[PDB]
Amino acid sequence: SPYQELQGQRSDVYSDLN
Amino acid sequence: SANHLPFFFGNITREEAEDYLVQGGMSDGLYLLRQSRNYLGGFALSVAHGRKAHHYTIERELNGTYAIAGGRTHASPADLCHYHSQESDGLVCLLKKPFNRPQGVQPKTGPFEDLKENLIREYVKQTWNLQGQALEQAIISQKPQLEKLIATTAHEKMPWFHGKISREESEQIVLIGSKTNGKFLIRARDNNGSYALCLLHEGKVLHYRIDKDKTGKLSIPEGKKFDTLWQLVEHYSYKADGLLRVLTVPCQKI
Repeated sequence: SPYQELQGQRSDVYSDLN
Repeated sequence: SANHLPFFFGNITREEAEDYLVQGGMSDGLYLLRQSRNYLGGFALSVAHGRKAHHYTIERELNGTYAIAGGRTHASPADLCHYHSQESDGLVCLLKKPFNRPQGVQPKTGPFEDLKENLIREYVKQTWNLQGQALEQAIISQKPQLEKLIATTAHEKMPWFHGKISREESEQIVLIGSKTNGKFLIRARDNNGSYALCLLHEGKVLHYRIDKDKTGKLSIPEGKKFDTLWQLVEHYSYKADGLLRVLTVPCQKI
């Protein structure tokens, strides 16, 4: 594991039009 | 030219936009506009409906029109907001009431936005040998192309960017001096589009990979995607969002 990984998950969800 | 809109808050975060909608009553169709923090020239529309916040990215298309993914193009963010006040056209609801900047509150600008106008000016002056009104006419005449050029290159002279240095070199430079938590730099790797974020956490140096995907978008794996490194630094300076901690002080160059 030479590179650190992001912890948790992203809760930045954008809506769109379809 | 979205500064003219009284409901444009500039470079505020999703969370600040949600605080403002709560302060404004969180009524159905209450909405504001902000600068996109991850799409260059972009905006975000934040709307209250069903007591929840809904956020839409308004991208600047190649031809200088504006569109939410799956939507028609408009000439400006103002036109898109005016249109969606008349037709929902796939939006969660009609834009009913703008939430305006409270008295005294200006559009927020971030660090890049404060350098942008001077960097464009100095580039045109050095490249084209212009002064005074000729210089201003040149800047206005090619503003969109100049904005794009300066945004994609501005990181090169920002204090946290250390260019092509090794992993080992980055550890040495970060570990010199006061071991301030969040002390950070970004360095270029082999592939001309790949970078690393180096971040001091409890005396240890963390290395996060930053990759260019097929779009040209920069991200840490599983992370938010950005058009530029300066957008990435502003984001991860506001909240950790997967990092062990937020970025604080740029690691000084030598």
